[PDB]
Amino acid sequence: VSLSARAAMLNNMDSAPLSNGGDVDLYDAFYQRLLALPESASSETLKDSIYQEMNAFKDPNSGDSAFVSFEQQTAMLQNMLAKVEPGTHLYEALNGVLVGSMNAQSQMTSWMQEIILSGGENKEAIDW
Repeated sequence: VSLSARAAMLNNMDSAPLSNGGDVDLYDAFYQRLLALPESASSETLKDSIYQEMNAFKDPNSGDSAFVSFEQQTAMLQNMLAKVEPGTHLYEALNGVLVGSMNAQSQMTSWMQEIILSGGENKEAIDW
């Protein structure tokens, strides 16, 4: 019932996997979610369909939504407007959701404590 040595080793651990790589994929896919429907030139239905797709794409790279709240929103919207043709109602719907989404985000309560300081800058005596 005796025994002796043999080859018994294949150890390996040099692996370095990853899963990120789809910022392109978000924009182009989303941008195609715009272009699926704007031919109708609808005023309200277009902006609210935009709001839906903006809220529901749900970004692969992170998860929470296609955009963050402000920084990503403002770049995504500025980028969205840079890509579309000014002439279309689509351009106007992106502007309208940018404006409405920004007004919701704005937190003007905090700013009201500073807007109250204003009143004018007339050269009545300073004469700059």
